[PDB]
Amino acid sequence: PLAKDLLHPSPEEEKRKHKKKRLVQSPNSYFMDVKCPGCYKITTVFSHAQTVVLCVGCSTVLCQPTGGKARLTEGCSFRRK
Amino acid sequence: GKCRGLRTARKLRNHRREQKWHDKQYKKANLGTALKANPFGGASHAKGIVLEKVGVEAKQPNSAIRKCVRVQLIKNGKKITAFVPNDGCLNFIEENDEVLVAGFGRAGHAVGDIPGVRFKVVKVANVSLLALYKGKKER
Amino acid sequence: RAKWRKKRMRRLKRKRRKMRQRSK
Amino acid sequence: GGLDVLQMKEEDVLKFLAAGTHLGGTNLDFQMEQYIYKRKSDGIYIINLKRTWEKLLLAARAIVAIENPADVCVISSRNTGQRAVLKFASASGATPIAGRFTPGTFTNQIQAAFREPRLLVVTDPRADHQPLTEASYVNIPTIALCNTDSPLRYVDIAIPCNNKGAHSVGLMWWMLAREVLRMRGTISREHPWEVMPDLYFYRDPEEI
Amino acid sequence: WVPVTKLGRLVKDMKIKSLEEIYLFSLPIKESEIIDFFLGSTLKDEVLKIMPVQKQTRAGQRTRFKAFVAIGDYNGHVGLGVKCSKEVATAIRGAIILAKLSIVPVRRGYWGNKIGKPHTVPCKVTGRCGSVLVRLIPAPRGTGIVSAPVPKKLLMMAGIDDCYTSARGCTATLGNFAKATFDAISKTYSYLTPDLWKETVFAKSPYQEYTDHLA
Amino acid sequence: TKKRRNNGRAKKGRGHVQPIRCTNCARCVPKDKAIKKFVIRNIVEAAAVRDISEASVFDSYALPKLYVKLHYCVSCAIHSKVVRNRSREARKDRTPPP
Amino acid sequence: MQNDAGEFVDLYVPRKCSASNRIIGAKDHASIQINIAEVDKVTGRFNSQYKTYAICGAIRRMGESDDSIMRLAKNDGIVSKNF
Amino acid sequence: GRVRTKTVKKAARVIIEKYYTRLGNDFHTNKRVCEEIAIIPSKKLRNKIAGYVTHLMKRIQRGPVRGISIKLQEEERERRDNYVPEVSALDQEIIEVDPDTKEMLKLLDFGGLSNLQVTQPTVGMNFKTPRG
Amino acid sequence: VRMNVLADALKSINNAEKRGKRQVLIRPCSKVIVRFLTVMMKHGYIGEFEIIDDHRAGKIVVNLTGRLNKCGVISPRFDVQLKDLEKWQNNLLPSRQFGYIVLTTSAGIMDHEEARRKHTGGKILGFFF
RNA sequence: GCAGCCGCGGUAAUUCCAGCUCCAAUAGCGUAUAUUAAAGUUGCUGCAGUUAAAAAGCUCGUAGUUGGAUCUUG
RNA sequence: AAGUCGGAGGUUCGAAGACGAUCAGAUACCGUCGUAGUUCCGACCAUAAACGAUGCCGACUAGCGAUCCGGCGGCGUUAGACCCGCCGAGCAGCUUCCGGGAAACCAAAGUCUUUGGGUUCCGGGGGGAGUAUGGUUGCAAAGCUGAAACUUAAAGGAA
Ligand SMILES: [Zn+2]
Repeated sequence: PLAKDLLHPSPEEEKRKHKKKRLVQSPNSYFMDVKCPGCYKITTVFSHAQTVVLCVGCSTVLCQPTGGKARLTEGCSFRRK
Repeated sequence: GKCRGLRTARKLRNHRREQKWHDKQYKKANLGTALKANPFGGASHAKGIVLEKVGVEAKQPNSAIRKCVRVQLIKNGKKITAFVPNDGCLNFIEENDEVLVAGFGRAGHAVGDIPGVRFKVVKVANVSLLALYKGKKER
Repeated sequence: RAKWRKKRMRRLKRKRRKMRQRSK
Repeated sequence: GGLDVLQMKEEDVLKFLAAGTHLGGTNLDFQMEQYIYKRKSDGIYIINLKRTWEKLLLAARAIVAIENPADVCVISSRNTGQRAVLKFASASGATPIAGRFTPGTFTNQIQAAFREPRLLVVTDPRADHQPLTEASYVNIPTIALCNTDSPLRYVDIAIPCNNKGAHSVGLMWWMLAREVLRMRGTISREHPWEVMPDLYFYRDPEEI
Repeated sequence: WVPVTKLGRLVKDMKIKSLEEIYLFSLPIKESEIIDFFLGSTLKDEVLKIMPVQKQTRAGQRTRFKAFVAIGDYNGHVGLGVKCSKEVATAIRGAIILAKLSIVPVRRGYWGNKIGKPHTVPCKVTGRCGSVLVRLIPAPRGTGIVSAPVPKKLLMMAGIDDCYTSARGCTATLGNFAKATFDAISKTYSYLTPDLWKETVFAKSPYQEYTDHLA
Repeated sequence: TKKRRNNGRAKKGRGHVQPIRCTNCARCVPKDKAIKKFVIRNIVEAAAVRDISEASVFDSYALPKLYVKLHYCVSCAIHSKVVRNRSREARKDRTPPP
Repeated sequence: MQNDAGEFVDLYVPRKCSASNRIIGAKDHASIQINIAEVDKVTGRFNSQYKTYAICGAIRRMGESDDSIMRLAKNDGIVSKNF
Repeated sequence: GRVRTKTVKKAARVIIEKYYTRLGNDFHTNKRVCEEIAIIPSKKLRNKIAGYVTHLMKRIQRGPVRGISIKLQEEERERRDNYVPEVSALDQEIIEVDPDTKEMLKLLDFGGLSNLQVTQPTVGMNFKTPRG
Repeated sequence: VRMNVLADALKSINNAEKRGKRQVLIRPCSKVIVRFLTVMMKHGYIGEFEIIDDHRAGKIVVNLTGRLNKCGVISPRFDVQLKDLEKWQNNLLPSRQFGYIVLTTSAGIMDHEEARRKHTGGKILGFFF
């Protein structure tokens, strides 16, 4: 591979690279609206939350902090833009 | 590695200044030693009085009798052992006669198979030893 | 051996010191 | 060949799929990665047959560009490609080396089997590594039927194909001989070739 | 002369006009008669060193002589070959044959102004063999070869009239000295200079052009 | 000359290892440098397994084994001929003999 | 090389690698000069035309000779661009 | 101790590669042929050469010898090797194709072919061999 | 730590040319690098390079032409005059016919030939040939 | 006795003592000592430190040394 | 680690030492004992083939299969375990004509006469000699700093 195109890399390899070693660094994280089955309000939470987020009114717990992406509870939506 | 900086002149100058002393040639010619221990005291030649004729064994593998003379320097009283270079020139050197001796060729080093003799006879009785060896001068 | 020569040296330093302290 | 007359036909796909030329094993080379399509669930890599054909024509163009057909040397040390290189030599007029390659036929001029070819087609880059390395001391290009794990230490034209199966290695020599004759003009490319691909295949001693 | 290789048959039959055709295609020269056919007129050889190497056997020492021969036409072509044989005459004879098969084209340039024929090296090249490295440096037209006696014999036979030379390593090893110098001379015509940036116009190889004559 | 890349011991990225004693001579040898050999042999050898089996009180009693993990220093492992000196290229072979 | 007056003073102009622009030395026996024949755009037969590529021994030895020829064939329209 | 020297074997192979048509499976016939087509200074050497020729002649009739190379013998054995079945082994009625291979052909113009039979992809990636 | 950015920029180019690469990715970019690559590009030693903006130091992807033998830096950046410019031409440049020594003068970044035509000295950044 | 160095001499010494002859510089030519180049064997240019002499047992740390990118281009 | 001082403890082992063997002699190897020590606490010592005989930081220059930790998303099996990949970190391995080197060998010991990323320590033929002397540290043993006269044409590395 002597003539590999560095200015126009395939999107399958840019997502493979580390979030810093990419052509232009971009986070692997995102935000998401969590809708608990008990209430109707949606809460915008971070994927790698690292804190114990709660819904408005203290209905239940939305996600739990982990070493990576936060682990959501049962019956929740995510993947917003 | 080395320091390549714009303001490292003192660091480089002091490093070379202190590392030159590890060079035995530079350190020998930049200290009080090796100049007072030198019997000539920094001179190329020196006159002395022949104390006695001495034969020095040639080192291995050679085997011969090096005809030398024990000389006492007049300038400082030190007793050295020169070397009568040519063949049979020891017979020209009398007893208690003034002779001009010089280095053997190397700077304070023993030349050839002779163990420690680092000097050689040049003149004798104010007459050069090369003129007596060739018969152009007498006495 | 370089270690026993080192041991003979330290046994010689200890003698030169005691011989030097006697005339101190 | 980027033309419509040189495209892979449907009859060529049914031969490649039956011979298993698209199955190249579990190991992969970093210089053969461009020819691989996708790795299956059982570790076997799939060779891109579209890129296999383009490298196959590119090899045929390099063979027909040699005026004297005897200046092309086809070599196969492994028995699976010994019959395939002897039939290729009779069809193309090349000098075959199917037995044991004596080290010195390219550099030692006083040898009996000393040759000076202009192109060196190789069945396996590993089984035939000796003529590859010896084709470096003399300015001789080389073509090889490189597998997924085959090295390209001196291969100038690598044809990505399964050079392990007998029906696959025999077909790659049948496809190349068919294309060399089509570019020379011996066969018209309009009607199917008279030679059956099973002529180049290797026969086990228990069956022959 | 009965040619064995295809390259020797084309030279014998006057198909290849000069030696630069072989250098253009980087073809191996396996027959010394090919060299004597082009440069055999003004070719001069020199015995650099007769080096007796000994193999420790029960018969005291088995002395075998190795010779270093420098071959060059004194303009653009120089060669260096070594041969270790039992006899001194055979070692010299075999080294001359290897010194012909190793003849490389010597590229010569100018120092500053480009007037007349080239006199010095085109740029600074450094050849290495073992621990010895020999750097060739351009020099004015009247400077000459400022070098040791060993590289001077190689630089004069390579047509280099002027050259500044610097050598580092065990230059007392005439084998590694001459081979590093010959490596520095061989690095010419391979150093990409701005005057060689033009796209190369590919020609037909001697095996391709005369493929009908070779049948 | 560095005769071995691992210096004769399987220690990588590690300062000190606890030593053991060679079975022949009780000498301090590092655990990784020790030439270990886990020998599993029957208590009754083949020369005597026939008499012990026919004199047993049980219908089918399998003779036990001796699970002993032997440790050897470099010197004693070679005198006992459990490891031989190999060629300069054969030393790089890390596979156990068949 | 010129002589500042138009004259050419070099013995020969050496080739350059078609992949890395490296000058192919006179003793680089690992180098090759492969000719790839051209075909008629209708019948697909040899029309006495060919493209020439020279690859030095360095690019070959590192294993990039096959990928280089494949890319050089793209720029000349020999191999398809769906490759 | 019936091993033949390289003098006996080399001379026997050259006699075969040059006079294969004159030799046979009879020693006493080959003994007189080698006496004429080759000037052997000894009679014991001739009997050893002719006796090894008879041995090699019994091998030629069964196949090629790794030392003897006869042009008229290699061309005929290669000509008689032209064997093809009544129907090729490649044109099959049905062809098993992995679903991943089917997708490769889908990207090419050969998307849907009746000769293709997609097989069920086996679950579990147990292709690697256990270590140790 | 990266105490010099022009050093790692020219080192990646010099190593990519030795490997026969067509393009090289200079990860840290700067004004001195872009003007250094321009001096090499005006003389035809490298192709067109594309600066990549990422709201940080920035990256550059240089197109390699294969005409470059070696590019390097001279650290530290010594003060070079006109009378002392011929000394560096004999130690760094491979010949008096080609090769350039890049200088950062008050008139901008240029090679030693343009610095002599403009008759202005300065500091030395690096060389290429 | 020669021999700066490697060495030469133990009865045919191309090396010593000499004859002859030859070579080198030349009205100059040797010797001793210091010094410069040779020495990239003192290093800025420009050396070395796995095994040839060599990187502190390891870490912290002041002075010292050296320090990302960015601000008027076209 | 050994050693030193003061307490506690001293099973095993074991300098020293004794005795028994072997030998021409053993004051050694081997055997039977056994002091200090080995163990613990406090205070010293600051030296190791303290080794990867390879300073630290940073960039770049090949591939492959494993492995430790974390993270990521994918058939399937199992009640997290396993399977298949990717990313970062790390201990290593191997194949290579990347290159380097005197070579052994080294993905670094590469990017070095095409010589300059930053910086510390340090080497200058082999001996004398890590000696003498002075200073300093320590209860001591010794640590650190550290010469010269003189002697020598080799010493040494890899193969
Ligand atoms: Zn033991």
